[PDB]
Amino acid sequence: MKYIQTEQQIEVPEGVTVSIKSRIVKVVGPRGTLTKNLKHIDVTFTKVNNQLIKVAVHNGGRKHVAALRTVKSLVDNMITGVTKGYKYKMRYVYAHFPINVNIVEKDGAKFIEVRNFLGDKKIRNVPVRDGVTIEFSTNVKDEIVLSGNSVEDVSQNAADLQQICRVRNKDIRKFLDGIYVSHKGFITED
RNA sequence: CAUUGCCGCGAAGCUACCAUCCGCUGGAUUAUGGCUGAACGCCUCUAAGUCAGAAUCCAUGCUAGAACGCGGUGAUUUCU
Ligand SMILES: [Mg+2]
Ligand SMILES: [Mg+2]
Ligand SMILES: [Mg+2]
Ligand SMILES: [Mg+2]
Ligand SMILES: [Mg+2]
Ligand SMILES: [Mg+2]
Ligand SMILES: [Mg+2]
Ligand SMILES: [Mg+2]
Ligand SMILES: [Mg+2]
Ligand SMILES: [Mg+2]
Ligand SMILES: [Mg+2]
Ligand SMILES: [Mg+2]
Ligand SMILES: [Mg+2]
Ligand SMILES: [Mg+2]
Ligand SMILES: [Mg+2]
Repeated sequence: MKYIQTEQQIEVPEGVTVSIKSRIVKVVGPRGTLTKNLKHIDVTFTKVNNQLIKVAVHNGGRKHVAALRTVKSLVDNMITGVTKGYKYKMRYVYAHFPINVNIVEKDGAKFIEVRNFLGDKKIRNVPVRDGVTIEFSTNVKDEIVLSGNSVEDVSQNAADLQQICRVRNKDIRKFLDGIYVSHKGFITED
């Protein structure tokens, strides 16, 4: 159809500074800073009143309009991550062999290492990405908490830890053993 | 001499899964599973973006070296 003008609102809270040179977005709030290259979308950012940023598509088809709300969600995730952060909580699900998840140093490269997953002799290793903080819960058993500003990094590192512990050659409606995301929320939220 | 007369052993050379030795590790992916995430206020692996991933592919490595692809370097002729 080629809609003439489609436009999304982006609400900036008070402690957040957003600098958008051409389509490279830098979001600087209290937790730190984040940058996203958006030069694959062809949208137009503008600033209204230092708390509101419009993003708009002009003469855009159905898919080009679809990518605009995606752009709004990406910049909102940047703002939410540098204001509140993200916190993904995973649980260890096992039947007989207790999954042993430790965090270890190998040449300064900060690995999560998983032992005894279904009684395996194979040590699994998931590198902690930059920004992601790993800690282990107290008073909640079998809980590993991945935290950070970047929801991309926290979610992908939690997904790496889930995919590294998938069951081979067994009925997986019965062999449920694994590490699973149980909670997605924020670092500092109430 | 017997068209290497025949028989035993026989160095050398050649040779045998009939003897030994040796046969590399990185990147990008397919299927598939995912992440973030709209379209479609929800959802969704997908549309933009993105992670992992096969005896695959491309490298590394191994063979040849364009006789019309190239480089560097040594010497370049008289009592002729
Ligand atoms: Mg599997
Ligand atoms: Mg079976
Ligand atoms: Mg005679
Ligand atoms: Mg005769
Ligand atoms: Mg004789
Ligand atoms: Mg005889
Ligand atoms: Mg031979
Ligand atoms: Mg090699
Ligand atoms: Mg895929
Ligand atoms: Mg996709
Ligand atoms: Mg895509
Ligand atoms: Mg994205
Ligand atoms: Mg990959
Ligand atoms: Mg030649
Ligand atoms: Mg020369």
